[PDB]
Amino acid sequence: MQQDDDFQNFVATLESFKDLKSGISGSRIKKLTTYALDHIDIESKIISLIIDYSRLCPDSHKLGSLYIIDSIGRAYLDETRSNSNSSSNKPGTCAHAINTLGEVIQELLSDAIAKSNQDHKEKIRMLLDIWDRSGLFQKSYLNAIRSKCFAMDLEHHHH
Amino acid sequence: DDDEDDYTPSIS
Repeated sequence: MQQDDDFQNFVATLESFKDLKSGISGSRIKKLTTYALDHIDIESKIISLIIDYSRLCPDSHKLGSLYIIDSIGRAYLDETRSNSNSSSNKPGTCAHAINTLGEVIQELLSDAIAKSNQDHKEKIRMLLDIWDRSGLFQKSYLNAIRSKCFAMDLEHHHH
Repeated sequence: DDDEDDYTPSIS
């Protein structure tokens, strides 16, 4: 519910992603996403894990970090948009959760584009359209998200 | 590897 030992299950689920080669795990992603929906009161530790996982983890795990962030991120704005959780204390709601990501989503995406392969870049890209459909305010779509620097650091062809 | 690997969100 709060700073309980409940966190351990959320940690072990995140760690279960780190154990995979693809870093994605749809049912497990939905497990900690559903417990986060059942209790926004721990959004603070939850948001801390996605930014820390997404920044440290490998390229495939970065793709999986954005799947988690997409699931918990949209469902947080949607749930609070559907409920009185949009009118409560700052931490422990989508208010502080989308606020925290709104300042660092540039780190997660820009690194993930530079780290992940073209197919992974596309999975993130459909996630951005899905976020524009949900209306998440983390639209820090600066040129860092285009990551054109790391694109010039690598070979490419389209002609 | 395990689980619903390569999960896919969607919207119309």
